[PDB]
Amino acid sequence: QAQLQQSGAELMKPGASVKISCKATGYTFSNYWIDWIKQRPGHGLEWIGEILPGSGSTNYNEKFRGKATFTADTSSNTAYMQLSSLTSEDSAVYYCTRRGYWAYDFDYWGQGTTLTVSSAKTTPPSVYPLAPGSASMVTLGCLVKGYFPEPVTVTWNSGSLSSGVHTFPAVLQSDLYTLSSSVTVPSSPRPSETVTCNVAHPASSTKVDKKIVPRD
Amino acid sequence: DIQMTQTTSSLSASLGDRVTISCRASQDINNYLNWYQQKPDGTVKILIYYTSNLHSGVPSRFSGSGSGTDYSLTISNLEQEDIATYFCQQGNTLPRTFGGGTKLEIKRADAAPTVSIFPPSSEQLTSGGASVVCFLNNFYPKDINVKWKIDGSARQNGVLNSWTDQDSKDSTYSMSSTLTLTKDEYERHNSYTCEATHKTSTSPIVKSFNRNEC
Repeated sequence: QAQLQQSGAELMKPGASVKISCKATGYTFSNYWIDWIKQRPGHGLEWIGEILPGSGSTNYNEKFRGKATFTADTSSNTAYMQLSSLTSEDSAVYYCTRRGYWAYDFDYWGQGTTLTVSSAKTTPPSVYPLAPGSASMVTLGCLVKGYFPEPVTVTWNSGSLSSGVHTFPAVLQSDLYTLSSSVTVPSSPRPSETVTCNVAHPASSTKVDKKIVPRD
Repeated sequence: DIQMTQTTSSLSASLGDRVTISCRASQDINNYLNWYQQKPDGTVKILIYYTSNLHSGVPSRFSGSGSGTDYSLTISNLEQEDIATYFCQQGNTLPRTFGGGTKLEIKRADAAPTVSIFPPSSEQLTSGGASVVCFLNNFYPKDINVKWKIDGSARQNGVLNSWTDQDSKDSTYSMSSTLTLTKDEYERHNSYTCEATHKTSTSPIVKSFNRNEC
């Protein structure tokens, strides 16, 4: 199963640089070219450039020119892309792909990395539990407030509960994000049984467990 | 540079239906037009390469025609898993360009949201903050409304919302809303109301709670 393990650094202050990393194992690394695409939340999927791992090669977009530089590495099999003179617009999700020789398509895409240019202090997601208040199916919740940068990982029952679950995108209110997730279950299950939403946040390497308990 | 254009940016369709997404190019492309699929969560996988027609090991209900400037991808039988955004991309000249996209939706029966409001947690109150969460889940169509009435009054301040992409196992949507205030103002009132207005009920589905009741 040829694929590309992605996800370089996600947060660096505006005015500095980073190096999103792209591992491509599942075929011969130096045989095919690699592609770097950009997707800003305004849904524009811009084509950056492309490199051929064996040679030196390259074809940059006369836009990200000087804004991006493609690094080799034949040894470990990992492509790199350093982005400098970073600002608020470089903040986006970057993709690495493989082009298939003969025709110029991107046959295998990585899972892309999310870059966040910003001078904001990382902060632990405060986790409060959402328990029904007015004394079959009941929905409960977890409110993940004030955390930077993205993202967090919200799960119910260490992964055991995955249906009736709903995790809503976050909302930046003022330098901080705040997101919540909901999970519905048959009434019998709770509070007859335990329901815990574990939230993760690598940025602050915080990993919390908050179980919903009756009457708030 | 070559401007790739996709006519409709969004498309709704019922299951079983055939669907044809069209992508146009700034000029002949010698048939160098590919097609991709990006379901939510960013996952993307190709669909067709060279001027449509050609697959990669993907489903057989996907196909595409195209000559010089006008190509187009086609979904024959719509399955409740085809909901995603589809792009096109010419790999003929440089630099390589993509179309604008085309979010595909699966029309399904009009349903009502299941509402649920929640009072501040014991934990956040200790910190001087009062956030009230209300959930409006599994509704269709996506256009719904939410208003907060504190002690029979207005919202507008302290409310942040968040809609979800259409679910892939029941073509439904869900919305979350959050009324925030200083613990101090939370204690200045007794009734807190989440008023949701959709078009499946000629009367807003309502949930709310008071403070001494708890």
